[PDB]
Parts: sequence; structure tokens; C-alpha cells
Amino acid sequence: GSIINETADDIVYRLTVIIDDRYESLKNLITLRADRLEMIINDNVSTILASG
Amino acid sequence: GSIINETADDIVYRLTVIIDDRYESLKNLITLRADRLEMIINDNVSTILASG
Amino acid sequence: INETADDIVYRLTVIIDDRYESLKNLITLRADRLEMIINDNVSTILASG
Amino acid sequence: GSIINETADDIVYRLTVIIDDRYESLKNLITLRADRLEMIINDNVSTILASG
Repeated sequence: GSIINETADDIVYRLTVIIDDRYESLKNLITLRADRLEMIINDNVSTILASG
Repeated sequence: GSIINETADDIVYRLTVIIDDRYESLKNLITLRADRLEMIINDNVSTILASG
Repeated sequence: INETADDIVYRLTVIIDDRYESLKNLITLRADRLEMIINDNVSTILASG
Repeated sequence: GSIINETADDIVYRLTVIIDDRYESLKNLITLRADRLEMIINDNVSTILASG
């Protein structure tokens, strides 16, 4: 494409990579922490039920 | 010509779509995990109460 | 062209900030709600034995 | 090395700084709230188990 069109594509591409990376990191963190809370709750409920 | 102004608008437009899409995805994920945890907590508490 | 770069950065910063504040509010409100739900349910359990 | 390339690099760099800053803030907030939830769940479960 033209110089200006390619520059625009370059800017959008590079920032999309940055945005996607940070997004994936936050998604993974939210998933990890939520998953752990569910694991903890599951284990704790089992322990409580086994105690009364 | 006006191509520089138009290209700037296109860059902003394209990245806005990306930014918004990732935002919605995180918003939905956070909401989903929050809802899941609330239901899990409420269900488990009922089970515990039904046992004493 | 330099003012164009500033315009792009400014406009996108405004949108980035808007979505950022929305997520911050969501996270805070949902976490607050979960803490309340957890404590309320625990109180019920403690009051039941 | 050109004016157009330096401009693209400039735009990408400046927005990356912004994106990174907001990312770190959200990361820290999620971590903080998740840590609090684990502590509150841990505290309450220990209390329940110690009460019956």
C-alpha cells in the first residue's frame, strides 16, 4: 500500500500486539485467581461438612 | 490533501474497536467469575446449613 | 503531522482511560459484593451452629 | 530512519506507556482484591471450624 497507509497499518498492528498481550495477561490473572478461590472454597466446604 | 487527517481518524477508529473489544471481554469475564463465585457460595452454604 | 500524532495519542488515551475506570469500578464493586456475601453467609452458619 | 517512521514509533511508544500504566494498575487491583478474598475466606472458615 501507500506510505501513509502502511504506516497506519504498522501503528495499529504494533499497538494491537501490546493491547492483546496486556489483555491476555489480565485474562490469565483473573482466571487464575478465580479458579483458586473456587478450589479453596471447594476444599473448605468439604472440610466443614466432614466436621459437622 | 486531507489524507493525514483521515488516516489519523482511521487509526483512532480501528484501535477503538480493539480497545473496546478487549474491554468487553474482560468486563464479561470478571462478571462471569463473580457470578459463579456467588452461586457456589450460596449453594454450598445451603448444603452446610442443611447439615447443621 | 506532529500535532496529528498528539491528537491520536490524546483521543486514544481518553478512551483507554474510560475503559480503565469502568473496569476498576467493576472489580471494586464486585469484590465488595463478594466480601459482603461471604460474611453474611458465614454469620448465618455461625448462628446456626 | 525517517520522519514518518519516527512519528509512528512516537505514537506507539506513548500509547504503550499509557496502556502499560493502566495494565499495572488493574493487575495490582485484581491481585489486591483476590488476596483479600482469600484472607476473608480463610479467616471465616477457620472461625467456623473452631466453633463446631
